[PDB]
Amino acid sequence: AALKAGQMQKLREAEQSSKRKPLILPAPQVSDSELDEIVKMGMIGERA
Amino acid sequence: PVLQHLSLRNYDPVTRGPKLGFEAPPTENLNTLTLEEKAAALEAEARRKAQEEQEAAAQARGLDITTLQPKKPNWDLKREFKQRMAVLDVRTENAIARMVRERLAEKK
Amino acid sequence: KQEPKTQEELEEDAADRDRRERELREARELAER
Amino acid sequence: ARIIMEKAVKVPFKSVNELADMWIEWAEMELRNKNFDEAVRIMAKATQAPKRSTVDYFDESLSPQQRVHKSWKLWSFYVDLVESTSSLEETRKIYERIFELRIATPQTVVNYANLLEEHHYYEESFKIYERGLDLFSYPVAFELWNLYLTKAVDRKISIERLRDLFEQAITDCPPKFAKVLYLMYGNLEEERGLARHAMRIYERATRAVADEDRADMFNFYITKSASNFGLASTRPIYERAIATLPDNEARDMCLKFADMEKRLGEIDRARAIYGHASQFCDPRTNPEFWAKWEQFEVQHGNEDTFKEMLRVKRSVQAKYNTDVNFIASQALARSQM
Amino acid sequence: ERLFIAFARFETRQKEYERARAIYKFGLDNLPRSRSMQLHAQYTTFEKQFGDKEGVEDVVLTKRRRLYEEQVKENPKNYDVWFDFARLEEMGGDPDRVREVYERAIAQVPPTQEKRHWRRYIFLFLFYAIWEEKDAKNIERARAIYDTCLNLIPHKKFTFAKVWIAKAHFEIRQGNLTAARKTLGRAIGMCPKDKL
Repeated sequence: AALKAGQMQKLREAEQSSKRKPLILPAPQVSDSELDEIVKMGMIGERA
Repeated sequence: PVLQHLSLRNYDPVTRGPKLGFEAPPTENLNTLTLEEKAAALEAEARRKAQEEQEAAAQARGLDITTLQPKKPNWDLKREFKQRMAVLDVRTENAIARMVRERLAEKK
Repeated sequence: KQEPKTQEELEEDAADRDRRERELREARELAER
Repeated sequence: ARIIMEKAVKVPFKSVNELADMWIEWAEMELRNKNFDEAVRIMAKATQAPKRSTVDYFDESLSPQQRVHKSWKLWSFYVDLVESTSSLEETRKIYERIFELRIATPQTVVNYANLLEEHHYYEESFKIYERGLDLFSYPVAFELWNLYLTKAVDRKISIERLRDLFEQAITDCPPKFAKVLYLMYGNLEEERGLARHAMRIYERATRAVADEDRADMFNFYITKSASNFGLASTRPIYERAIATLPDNEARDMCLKFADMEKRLGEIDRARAIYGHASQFCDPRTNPEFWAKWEQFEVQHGNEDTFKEMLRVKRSVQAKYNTDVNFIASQALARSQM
Repeated sequence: ERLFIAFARFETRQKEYERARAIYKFGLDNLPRSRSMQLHAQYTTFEKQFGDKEGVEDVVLTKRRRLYEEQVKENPKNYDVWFDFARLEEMGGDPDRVREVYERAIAQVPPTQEKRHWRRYIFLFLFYAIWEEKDAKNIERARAIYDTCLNLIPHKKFTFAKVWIAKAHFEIRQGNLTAARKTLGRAIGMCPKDKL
């Protein structure tokens, strides 16, 4: 029973590499230009 | 005479045969740091550094300005710039030095 | 304790030292000629 | 005595090690009586074979008088005697005879270069390391690569030479050495090169490492990208790691990605990340992830998102009601007790 | 190429080293570049395995130059690869090759008006000018390169104070204090910067 289930879980793992719906990440509400704006404002503050 | 007329690098006189690298590897005789135990050092360094940032994030309320951008981009290009400056600023300060000398020559 | 930062010169490869010695010997031979 | 032991050399003993013992005690008799050059001549007479000798050492059908030049005992004691007595040129000649005879060992290659390094011939030591690398295929050749790359970064040769040297080393490596090899090529690109170079090398290192240590390689890549650039640069590493990794490691990477997005504050993206993780997680086999999602929802969420998380939990739990997944669930349930 | 590979490795196995060098060189001469990459790689292995320092450096330089050219043809926007190829040419010691590589990198202008792309292009221009001044010793060429960089700099959009500082340092090294003051005044009028 253990070996038969080992074969079954090998087939399940073979299925596991193809059923992956890809991670459609949402667009962030902030873009990297504003991130750089935050970086240089914080740099100005810490330099002051 | 054997231990002063044999270099003891390839012959093992106790077994009346050659040295066994299986028994005695040359990896323990280096005065430097071999390539296997380094990168284990790098993995350990990254590991305890990473637990340091996760505990710093746990103890803090949120992001600081030095944890999302620890250093400004194109920093290594600037590192190359100052390693050229290591002689460029040397003869630049020699330049400003001797122009100080003639400027002091006309002001006197 | 601070380690003693002695002027550890880069140990030149003996091929380079032999090249310098050969150049010096060639210069001496040219001067003799 | 020399006459009768010359006759002993003429005796065809049963074992080649016996005639080896004859030759080594001949040189030993000579070195006790302060005849080192004579001993060198004696064992030069011992291993007299042409440049094209290929006889089998273990072939118990030829006389041991001829299949003794390929005995490692004579050659080892001989080259120690030459090293302790003669100059560097003769020892280099004798090692060259070793490498021609095709009986050399990785230990012998390391001994060649250590002899050169004691005499400060570093470039020829590099030459004999990579000659040994040419002779030995690769699961043998990892040790030579360790010593050679360590000494090459010790001497600090030209940067393009080191780049081509690691590209030679990485070429056909097993993953189990690829981890160390890529770790130092990225390390050297950080130390004496450019940062984006080291980033792309860590990327293809994640691409070309073993399955068991791929997750730790993405961990090193993530930590180095965070220490190097912004976390916005670390996002594409994260969704690539979700795309390529197996389910458990993808779960761990997805949880860390959700943690980073919650740290940045864009919890809508973190909620989508948690939804994807819930799509490839089982409630009755992985309860800690659902507990973490509920914790994230009670810190950041509402009753509508909580109802959505109940709906997704019920749908996923209904989806995984297959026979094999029930078998796995009961197996782990009775395994933890 | 595998015929030349096996023949050269055989003559290596017979320890006729110069003959193997002859096979390798003849193969690298009378073959196309697209069908000798394996031959070139085995030549580099043989040369830095058995040759001298100058030959090993030459073979590694040829292989690295070919690889960098292939990478540049694959993606001309990789300014890091262009900088590495320029550094390899500078270490090689060929001034014509260095000038050609600098001109080829200068021709690849940055299309986007981003600060990072402009910074990378300005850093490449500064490195090329520093290589021209330190090695080629052509002060007029360095001044022309600085003038071209200043003309190509979109000062109405983003100003690079480092380029102006480098031009002022080069003028101070050249002794033209009045020209340096005029350049500093023009830069301040175009864009006054706190670092400047």
